[PDB]
Amino acid sequence: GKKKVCYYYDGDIGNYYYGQGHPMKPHRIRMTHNLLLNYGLYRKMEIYRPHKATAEEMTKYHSDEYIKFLRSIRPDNMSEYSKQMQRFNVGEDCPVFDGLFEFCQLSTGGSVAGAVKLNRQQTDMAVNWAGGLHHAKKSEASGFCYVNDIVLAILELLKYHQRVLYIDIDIHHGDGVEEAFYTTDRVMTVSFHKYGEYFPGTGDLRDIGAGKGKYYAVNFPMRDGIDDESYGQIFKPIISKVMEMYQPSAVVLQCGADSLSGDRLGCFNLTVKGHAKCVEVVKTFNLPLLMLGGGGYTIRNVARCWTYETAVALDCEIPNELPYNDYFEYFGPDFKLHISPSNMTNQNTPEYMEKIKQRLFENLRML
Ligand SMILES: CCC(O)(O)CCCCC[C@H](NC(=O)C1CN(C)C1)c1ncc(-c2cc3ccccc3nc2OC)[nH]1
Ligand SMILES: [Ca+2]
Ligand SMILES: [Ca+2]
Ligand SMILES: [Zn+2]
Repeated sequence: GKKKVCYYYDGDIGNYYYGQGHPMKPHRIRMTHNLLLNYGLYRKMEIYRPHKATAEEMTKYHSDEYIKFLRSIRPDNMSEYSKQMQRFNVGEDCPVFDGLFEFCQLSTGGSVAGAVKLNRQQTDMAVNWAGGLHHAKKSEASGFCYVNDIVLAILELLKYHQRVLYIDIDIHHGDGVEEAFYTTDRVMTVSFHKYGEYFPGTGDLRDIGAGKGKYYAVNFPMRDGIDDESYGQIFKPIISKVMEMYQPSAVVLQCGADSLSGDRLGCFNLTVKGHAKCVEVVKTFNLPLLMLGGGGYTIRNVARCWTYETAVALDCEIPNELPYNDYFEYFGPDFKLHISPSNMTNQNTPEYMEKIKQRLFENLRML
C-alpha cells in the first residue's frame, strides 16, 4: 500500500556554489524543495534536517588522508596545497569552494541518516536529493563528487541487510559505487548510462565484478537519444530479473536527473514521467528504499523531476499546472510540471536494447 516517507533537506544547501560556469548547482536542491512545499507534499511526509556527517562517519569508506585534506582545503590556502589537490583530483571538475567540507557533510548526512531510519524500520522510504554523488572514490574526488554518500549509506544498510541492491539511472556510470563493492556479493550494483566518448569512460557491459563479486555488477551501456519507450521496455525486465535472482532486502536508487531530455550535459531524451517510471517500478517490490539525487544540469527540469518523484514515493497525484513558488519564472514559458521529449534521433535501436538485455540476462543466470 502507501508508504511512510522521510525526506532530508538542509535549508543552507542551496547556498553552496561551485563557481562561475560550473554546471553543478546546489541551488537546484532548494528549487526542488520550494516546489514540493508549494504542492503541499510536506503534509504527507516527515521532513528532517540532516546532521553534518563527521570524519568518523566518512572514514568508514574514505581514507583518513583524503578526509583530512577535504576538512583543511579552502580557497584562501589553495596555493599551499597545490600538490595535495592534484593527488586527490581537486581542481576543475571538483573545485575548492567556500564551505566545501560542510556541503559534503550535509549531502552525506542525509544519506546516512536515511539509511539509519530504514535500518530501524521507522520508514519505508528515505529521500535525500542532495545525495547520490556516485563518482567519489576512497581517496579521490571525481566528477563533481567529493564524498561518496551512497557507499557510506550502503555500508550503514549492510549492518542489518545481508544483500543490498544499488540502481543508478543518472546518465553517467555509477563508477565509484561499483568500484567500492566490485569484489563483494553483498551489494549488487546496476547502472544504466550513456557509454562511448563519455565521462567517466567505465561501465562496459563486460564489467561484471571480480572474485566473490563476479556477476554482482551489472552495466547497461546506452547511446544518445534514448526515449521513455526504449528505457521503460528494458528497465522493468532487468530490475525484475535482478530482484528474482538477487533477492535483496534493501534498495538504494540514485535518481540523477541528467538522463532527462534537454539536460545541459546529458544526451538522453527521457521525460519526467519516463524517469519516474523507474521509481514506480522499484517501489512495487515493497523493500526498504533509499532514494538519492545525483546529476541534473537543466535545473528547472531537475526541480520538476525530483518533485514528481517525491510525489510518486508518496502515491500522491499532483497537478500538471505548477503552483506559484519562489522560482516560478524558471519554469516558463509553459509553467507545467511535465516535459516534452525533443525530436533528437534515438541511436538505441530496439534490436540493440533487446540484445544488451539478453546479454545481461545470461549473466544474471550465473547467480
Ligand atoms: C553528480 C553525478 C554526475 O554523474 O552527474 C557528475 C557528472 C560529472 C561529469 C564530469 C565531466 N568531466 C570530464 O569530462 C573531465 C575531463 N576529464 C579529465 C574528466 C564533465 N562534463 C562536463 C564538465 C564541465 C566541468 C566544468 C568545470 C568548471 C567549469 C565549467 C565546466 N563545464 C563543464 O561542462 C560544461 N565536466
Ligand atoms: Ca547510471
Ligand atoms: Ca558487487
Ligand atoms: Zn550524471
